[PDB]
Amino acid sequence: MKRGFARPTPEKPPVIKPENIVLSTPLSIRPKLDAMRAQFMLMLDMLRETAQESADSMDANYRWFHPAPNTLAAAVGSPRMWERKPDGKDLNFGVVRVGVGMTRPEVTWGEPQNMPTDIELEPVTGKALQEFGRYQSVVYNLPKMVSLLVEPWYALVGEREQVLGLMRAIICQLAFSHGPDHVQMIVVSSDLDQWDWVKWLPHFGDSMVYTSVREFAAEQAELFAGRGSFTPRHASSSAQTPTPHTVIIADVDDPQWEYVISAEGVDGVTFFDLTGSSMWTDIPERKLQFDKTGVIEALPRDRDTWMVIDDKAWFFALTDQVSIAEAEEFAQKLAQWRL
Amino acid sequence: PQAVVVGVMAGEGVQIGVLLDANAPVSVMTDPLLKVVNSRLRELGEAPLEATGRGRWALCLVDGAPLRATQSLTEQDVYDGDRLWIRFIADTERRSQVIEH
Amino acid sequence: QAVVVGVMAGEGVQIGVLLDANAPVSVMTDPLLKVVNSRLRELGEAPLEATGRGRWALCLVDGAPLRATQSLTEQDVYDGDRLWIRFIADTERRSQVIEHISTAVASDLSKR
Repeated sequence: MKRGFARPTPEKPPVIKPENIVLSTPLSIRPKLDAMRAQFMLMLDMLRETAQESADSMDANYRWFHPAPNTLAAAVGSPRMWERKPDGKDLNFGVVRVGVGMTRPEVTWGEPQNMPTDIELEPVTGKALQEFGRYQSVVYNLPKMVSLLVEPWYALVGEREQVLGLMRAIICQLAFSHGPDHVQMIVVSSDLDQWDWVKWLPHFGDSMVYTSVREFAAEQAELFAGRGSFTPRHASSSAQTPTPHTVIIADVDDPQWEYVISAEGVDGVTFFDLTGSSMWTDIPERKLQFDKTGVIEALPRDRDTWMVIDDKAWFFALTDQVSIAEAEEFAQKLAQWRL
Repeated sequence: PQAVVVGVMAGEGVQIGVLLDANAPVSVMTDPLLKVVNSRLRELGEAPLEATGRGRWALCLVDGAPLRATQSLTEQDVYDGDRLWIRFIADTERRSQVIEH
Repeated sequence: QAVVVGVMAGEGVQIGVLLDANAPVSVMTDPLLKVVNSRLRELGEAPLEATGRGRWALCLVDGAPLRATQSLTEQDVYDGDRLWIRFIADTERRSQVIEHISTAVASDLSKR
């Protein structure tokens, strides 16, 4: 028996403020020239203060949408729960916090006009304007994210304590931030002794932890085979896709998985391979690799469109992760609530 | 030895004497504990305890330092006659700030 | 109708159980003690056992026993709550006395 819960109109999010900024054009090559140099430095600091303020608006905005996973339980009752909406305007539907890392500020810098030729640039302002662009072009420690709607699957490759650390952090972020009518979740696994805590959560219900692919094929695949192949969407597209997104977790290493994977999936689904089987791990655009320290690497993706910008894999996120105990503690608190 | 009696402080100062399970780990208790202090303050005519933004609930010593969430209340040096505090501790995660010079 | 709780048992084993919604606590506290005992042996724990005049009943985390005559739905129990099974000897007497002082000064007086 469950408590009712009606969701309000959302609380207003902290607004992000853009900044279109045109840089300090360098000095071109005694008591006079220091005054020229010293003025150039001080104009630069005032751009820095313009940058720092715009960066603070972005920190407030992203944390307000994607909290740290341990804070989620205390929040559980509040109208911040089950807040996210599918209807086109909400950019954060299908987006899940996987850790912390780098992101590119909402400043948009204009190149200094009349740039002196390489031999004509002055030494002090030259290096100063160069480092400013190198470091102030990124803001450290923001919540890094994955989109369900962008790729058919995400291979998780690493030792078990790490892969299962990440996967439970993902599961409860979805569970806190997205309602049961918008996200449904399935496990196929042999280590049922890891998926016991999942008893409680309502998102693991249906209108559902399974032991092997032959079993999943009969109950779940009879539904999920029914149509399609993957088709990368975006926020505006989100209005059209039918309401429950499925996340499916494959943990068994069965060869019977070849049918859905070589067929390029289905729409309405997203797989995480926890095993590292070769059928999943052959596409770098779709692979998350774990260092022993839990640092994940993947191909770089665009902040605004998630489209891939490069074919070399690079730093992505420092993983945050929850134990079986903490998951079940969160899981029971949520089990209390219904529509 | 199966239970220990301790006083729990709640918001702005009510103490309630409680007899706890001495060997379950503390994180198993702090949620249902909050239910009881609230039920009692509501009848007594006080204003209940509530969360603000981002943070977590902790059960701490009167010194404020929280107890390890995974260990047993007997495994921690908490005896019959001690007292405890149920408290909200805020989230400290925020962006990093870099200055080049 | 049903509700689900963590029923704690000996030395802090978390167990989860399925209980009825509307039948009162007294009419179930006997049979529930079997299934907690039936499981306890499979973990290799001793079943619940104590001596002296008294009984077993269900409790909240502060030692308070529930009302023996009412639904868990008449008390406020809902899915995912936690409860204790406990030995209530004849000697048992409880304080039930609450006092008001600034929580800010007690904590600080420990070091002031």
